[PDB]
Amino acid sequence: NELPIILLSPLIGGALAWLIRVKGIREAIGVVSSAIPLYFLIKLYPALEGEPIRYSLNVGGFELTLALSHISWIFAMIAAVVGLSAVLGLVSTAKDSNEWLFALMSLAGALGVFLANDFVVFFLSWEIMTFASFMMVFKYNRHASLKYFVLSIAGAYAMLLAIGIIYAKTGSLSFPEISAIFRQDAMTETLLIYALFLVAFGVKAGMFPLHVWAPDAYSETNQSYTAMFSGVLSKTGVYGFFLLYLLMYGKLAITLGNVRSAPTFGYIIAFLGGLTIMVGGILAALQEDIRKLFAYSSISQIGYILIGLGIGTPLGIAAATYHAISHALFKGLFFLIVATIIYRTGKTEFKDYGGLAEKMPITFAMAFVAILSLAGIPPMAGFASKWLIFEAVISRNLPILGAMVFFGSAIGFVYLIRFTYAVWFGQRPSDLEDVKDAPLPLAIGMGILAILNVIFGVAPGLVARELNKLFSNPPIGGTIWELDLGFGRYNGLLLSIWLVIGLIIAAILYFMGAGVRKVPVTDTYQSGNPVTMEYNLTIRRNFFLPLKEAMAFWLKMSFDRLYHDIWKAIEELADLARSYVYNGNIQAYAWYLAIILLILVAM
Amino acid sequence: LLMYGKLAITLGNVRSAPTFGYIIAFLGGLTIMVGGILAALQEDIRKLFAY
Amino acid sequence: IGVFLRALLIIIYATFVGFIFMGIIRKVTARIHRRIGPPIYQPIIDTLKFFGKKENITHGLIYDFGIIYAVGATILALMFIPLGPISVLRAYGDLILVTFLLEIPMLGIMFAAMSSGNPYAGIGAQRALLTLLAIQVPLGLAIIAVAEYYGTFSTYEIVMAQQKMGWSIFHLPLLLAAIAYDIVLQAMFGKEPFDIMIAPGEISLGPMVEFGGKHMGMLQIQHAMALFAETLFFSNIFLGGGVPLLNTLASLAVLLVKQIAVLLIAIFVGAIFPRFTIDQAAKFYWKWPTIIAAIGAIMAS
Amino acid sequence: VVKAGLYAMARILYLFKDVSGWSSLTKLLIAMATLTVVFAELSALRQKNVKRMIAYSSIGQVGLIALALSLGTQEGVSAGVFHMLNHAIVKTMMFMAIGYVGITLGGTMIENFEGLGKRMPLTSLSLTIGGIATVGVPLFNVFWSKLRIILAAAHEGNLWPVALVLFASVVEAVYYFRLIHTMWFKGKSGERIPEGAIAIVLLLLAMLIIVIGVYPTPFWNLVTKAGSDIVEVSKYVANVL
Repeated sequence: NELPIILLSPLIGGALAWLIRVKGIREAIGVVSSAIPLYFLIKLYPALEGEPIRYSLNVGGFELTLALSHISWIFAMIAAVVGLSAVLGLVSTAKDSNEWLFALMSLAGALGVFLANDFVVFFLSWEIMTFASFMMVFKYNRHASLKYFVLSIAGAYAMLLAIGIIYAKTGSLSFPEISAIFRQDAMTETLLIYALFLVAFGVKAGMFPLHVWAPDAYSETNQSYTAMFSGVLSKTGVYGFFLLYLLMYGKLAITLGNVRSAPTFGYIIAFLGGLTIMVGGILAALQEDIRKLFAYSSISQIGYILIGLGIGTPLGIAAATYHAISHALFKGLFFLIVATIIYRTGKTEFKDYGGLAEKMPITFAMAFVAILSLAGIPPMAGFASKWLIFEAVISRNLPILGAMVFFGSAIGFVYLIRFTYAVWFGQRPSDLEDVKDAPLPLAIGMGILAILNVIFGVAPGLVARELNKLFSNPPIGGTIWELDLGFGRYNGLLLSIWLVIGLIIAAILYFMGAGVRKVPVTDTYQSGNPVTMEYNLTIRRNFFLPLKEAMAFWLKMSFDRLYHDIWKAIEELADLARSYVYNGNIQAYAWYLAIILLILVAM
Repeated sequence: LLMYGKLAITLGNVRSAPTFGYIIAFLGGLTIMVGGILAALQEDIRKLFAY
Repeated sequence: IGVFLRALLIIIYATFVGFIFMGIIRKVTARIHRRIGPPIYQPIIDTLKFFGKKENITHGLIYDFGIIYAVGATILALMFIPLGPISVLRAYGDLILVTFLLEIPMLGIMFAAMSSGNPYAGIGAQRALLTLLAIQVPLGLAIIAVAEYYGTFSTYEIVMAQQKMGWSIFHLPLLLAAIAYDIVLQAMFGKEPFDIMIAPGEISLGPMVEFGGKHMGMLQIQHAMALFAETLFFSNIFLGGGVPLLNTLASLAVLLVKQIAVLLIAIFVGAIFPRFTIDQAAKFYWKWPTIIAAIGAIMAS
Repeated sequence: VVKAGLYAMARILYLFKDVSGWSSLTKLLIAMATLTVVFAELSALRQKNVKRMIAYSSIGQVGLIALALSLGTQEGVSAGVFHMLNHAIVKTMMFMAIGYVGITLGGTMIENFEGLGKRMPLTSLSLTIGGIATVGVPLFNVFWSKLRIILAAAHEGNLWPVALVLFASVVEAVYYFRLIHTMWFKGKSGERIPEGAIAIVLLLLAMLIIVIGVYPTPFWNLVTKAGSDIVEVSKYVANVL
């Protein structure tokens, strides 16, 4: 009826934008093919309070019970808006017609995992999503692409192994009733299920054992595509771990005794998440590239969600989903703004551009919202999200884990200062005089994500009251403006207006005239000396050499080296089994036949 | 002999072993490691035997 | 309209006592090596001089708004900490809010120091940001040690829990957070051992290397408020002031005495100790104050 | 010829499903089928000749047919046939494109296989849409079928005869996109070389795997009633005598 149309609509949008390459209409009718799921989700938003919406479509003999819960709609709503805000910025920066076939197939994977209430719709949509993202990044630098594909197929297919075991041991396949039978045995084969499920969703997260696809797949690609590659294609790992909590929480806590007030499987996933925020932030520093810096950013904020959705059965999910919405909502804007600055200008490396914030002030202001949306700024959603994650830590006391996530907020602050310095301030080189402003279709996505950010940050609020009720009976007594925690408040009305009053009183002490004469940049301090235009005075080379030389022992042990070692070992074993078993010796195959006949003797 | 159960209720077990017993045995296992290793490069007749 | 006048009272008192506190720092550092030095009302005349020029610089459109945002953030920092009983709001003065709103002055005093464009401002921002990286490793553990020892976060439910029972530099699992705060305060201020976000002499002046007339005036206001906000955050958590006008004024007076108290031990360390290389400043805040605050964090749990 | 042998083996094996020692025989046949999904589909990794690179792939797809043709009785024998009537079509696509390259250009070395994006027409797209459908990534038919086989290896013979066949599709993911990459994005050679005699016929075959990919339930209802020749003996015998 009204539910399956939104799952075929980005698939049909990927389908339709392959034949229609006759005119300039592959942009227009192609982008509104992915713009109807917001109109269909908000049309079915008031029917969530009514008894739930489902559908079966028995296809392939399976069940495929799609159903939309109170929180799966929330992830699907950010799926629609982030997948929109990239795709109307994707009407440029394509230079081909073979883009819309996969970037719209990925959004139908994204709406599929979120609206997955069975499993045979879950793994189908997950595999479609993995393929579409791979084939998007499968245009250049094959070695970067195939590494992501092998890792995410290993995650998808280890999930197929785990679903094989949980379909064997129970007998039934249906995902709504399989939580009931885990309640039935809630009162030695299940420590494998959790660990294999964690590896199955450590491939689309920033988990420190397995995150090596991130500095390559979030690296070189269509950058306007990438706003959904972190904004919805990394939320699928978050929704995977949350679906694991919807499957069992108590059955995994009895077989695994708690190390502290936090459960030990939640402690393990949150400890790997805290290591993830550490390594993601630290590797975001010494990463001279415009997108390889942002790969570590995108997996830095995943560990926040996997710390909040680790420890704590009340308010832990209720704070981690909040940061999930917040982080994906602004990181869509960050990848949009980095796609704009990589399209309007030329090359990629930091030693190409600097001081490019006056030729495009729409870009500068829109990502000044996003700079405020990161690392904690009280009018914006960044501070609300980080504060909720820090609120979930102190309840069910954890001192060792609160340090790394707080260090993660510091190192989240640090790299953004590294980004906005040698990309946006300083002098400009003399090859950026041939540049223009931001185009309109990326700017609509920038404005959409900015107004959604400012209604997200100054008042949580609407989404907090949405995820509070009808799901895990209220931990927070929130209202339209305050948040009303059990022991904190976090107002948003009388925290932003004291900023804008404090900025007025700060402007009173500045806006006083008395000569505000502008000066050029090429004439500057330089220890009281003449400085010409051909002096590289803004620093653009690694920016963090004492930071690299402080932990010069910790960076000698990478994981990029180990996985290439283990794959080269498998690949040379592939050359080994080729020459051993498969000989030209006919009598070798006769001996193989005599050996297996001897096994048939042995019975 | 003073308490075993009273120190096991206020300190929850990390495994089948009690956590205060696990802490003292982990420091003991580190002790056997460092005592043996420092007994090697210890050219003296008695400073070798201290370790 | 009354909360507006009360907030104006708090900001103008924080101005006319924070500048006197910086002048007290200058007076004690003058007497620490045998010199009279300036009068007590010295940096008021610094600010009054720096708003009386006839030319300015204004390198860019963002070169203004960064330090103006720094002044707005450092005013927002002091608006929530309970300056005596007179608070514009005491319902929400949470630890993470004030702790993060001390760092946002170190954005805007540097975010607009980048828009000028200088290798001196660039390497000043390079040597300022490794502090704010390194200092949050013992800072977060001090906040957790305050957190799990009490439980509540609304800072009116902490000074109440202090004036009910006990002091807060006592009770050793909480005192080990205070030594971590006593070491992190010299970095968060810009005093001499962990100086390097100011660095007068080694590099030219780091971030504030070329600002001009009005911008240095806003910096002196912001630096005095950063002084007052981090000192009042240390005193309204680890010391507790709490408490008719003859009761209220004496409450604010004994709060001022405890403001000077940690400020007095911030100076004695901060003149007999030379400036620190930033590569060692990243290495120091992980060895000694991290394990002190970690022992405090596992003894508060 | 692989399907007739694998069916007649799995016919006569399910004709004696009452005797002792049969369970060890199917426990050997599981093990040897898993030993052939790994070795065949991993010997194609460092493979030079592209006809050999598909020859090893065709053995690895029939091994997982043997994996579910002798495991249990149902939920996978009637889905094991769902692989045999499906892999024949996608391996018809493979050896068409390799055959047309070997007859147009000459030979099957990678050096004379390289550069077919702009040089060759949509025959290279047929090899593309065929090599996509052996790992079964999109809503395609080998994806449906391999999911039916891996779910078949649940109730009996689990998690070791899964983690080798499902290991091989990770390896088979490698030697296809080391091949599709070196024919679409490495070309540097615009020789038109028109071959419009199979530009429609292989492609109507290539549109036959796109319709079963979206509509399996008009075809999965067939193998339910077509599993009834191998699942049992009693309705088979009574429909003879």
